[PDB]
Amino acid sequence: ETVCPRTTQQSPE
Amino acid sequence: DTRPRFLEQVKHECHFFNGTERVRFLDRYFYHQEEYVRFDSDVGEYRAVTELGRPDAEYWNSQKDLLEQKRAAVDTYCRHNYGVGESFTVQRRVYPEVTVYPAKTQPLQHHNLLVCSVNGFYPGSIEVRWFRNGQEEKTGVVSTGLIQNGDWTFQTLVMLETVPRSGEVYTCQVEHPSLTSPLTVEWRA
Amino acid sequence: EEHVIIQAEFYLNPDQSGEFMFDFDGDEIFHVDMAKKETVWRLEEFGRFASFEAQGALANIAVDKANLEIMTKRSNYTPITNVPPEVTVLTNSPVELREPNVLICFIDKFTPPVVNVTWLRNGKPVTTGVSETVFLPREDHLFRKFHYLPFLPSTEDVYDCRVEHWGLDEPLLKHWEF
Ligand SMILES: *[C@@H]1O[C@H](CO)[C@@H](O)[C@H](O)[C@H]1NC(C)=O
Ligand SMILES: *[C@@H]1O[C@H](CO)[C@@H](O)[C@H](O)[C@H]1NC(C)=O
Repeated sequence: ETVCPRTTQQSPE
Repeated sequence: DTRPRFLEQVKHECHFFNGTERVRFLDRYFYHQEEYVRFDSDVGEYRAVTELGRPDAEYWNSQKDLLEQKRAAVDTYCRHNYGVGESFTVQRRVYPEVTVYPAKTQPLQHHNLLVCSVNGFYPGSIEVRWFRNGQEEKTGVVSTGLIQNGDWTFQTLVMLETVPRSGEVYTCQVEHPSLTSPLTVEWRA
Repeated sequence: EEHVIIQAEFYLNPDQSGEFMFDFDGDEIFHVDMAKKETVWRLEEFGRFASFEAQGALANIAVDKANLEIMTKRSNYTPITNVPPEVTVLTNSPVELREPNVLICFIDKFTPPVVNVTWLRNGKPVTTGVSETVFLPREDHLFRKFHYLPFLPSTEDVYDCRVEHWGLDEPLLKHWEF
């Protein structure tokens, strides 16, 4: 009953 | 305002074939409109699409816990969310509404268009055909294409270029996934 | 395929605008309001069967902003080429007089996702009962949007949707009359 999000990754600085 | 802009998009996509029997997960990243790095569930690792995204594929693929959570997304994310909204998305079916009325290409001249207005249906795939006295008319038919109203409905206007004569019966046939038989509407002068 | 569910996000500099939304087969399931931090379902019936935690969405926008500043340096500050939109005006249902209907202004195939659009009646602006969708993603990775205007068709009135975009050299007006 709850939608799950998918995670955005962080680029190397 | 004339300042330059810089856009960054991310698209987490789940692709489904035959229910959830086959699922594809894509983790795409864009600078403006150019994709530069993605994760493809059929490959199991990040791959750089342009030279610009090479630092990201190298850095992300070194992390074990990241690749593993990206490889389970077909089940932890794609198949999970499918069953959540399967009721009101996958199985949403709205009956079409067919109206037939005449129109004109240039004003102040007799009717020369038979417009079949199919309205408010879902899903989008539709097959609309014209008939004249029982014979299908495939010559001189123009349309708007399939229009997405943006509110989870579609519409299309399939127009017939013809000057109707008295005693002619024109029929607009509409086929749709949610229909058991072809829906037809007759129009006579 | 059979169906596609897309979780689309974007962040735009220097406007500092972001957006989080779910896409199904080209239709919007819901979007997270970045301001009030709330889930906005495209149709009220959706929120009954499904829930979404709006707090999780704001994390991706933070990473999106950080990524953008990394990519802007990488591209030596190469700005985005503005793509002007196509505009079309249609009615949701076939027109009858004194029978309620809805005008739809369809702004498609544009980037960046910034646009001024206005409904006009006989030349004067209208903001009564006007609704609009948030910026919807495409598959060529431009954008598209919808504006709605409930109205009563009459012989006396005339309607335009004027769209403004940095890729247009003049405000594009799209006409509708009965
Ligand atoms: C950006 O600048 C770097 C450093 O001068 C250079 O190597 C690169 O070719 C330039 N262009 C792009 C598209 O990265
Ligand atoms: C919206 O109107 C404001 C008025 O100053 C303008 O700065 C902005 O650029 C307009 N939208 C466009 C065409 O981007």
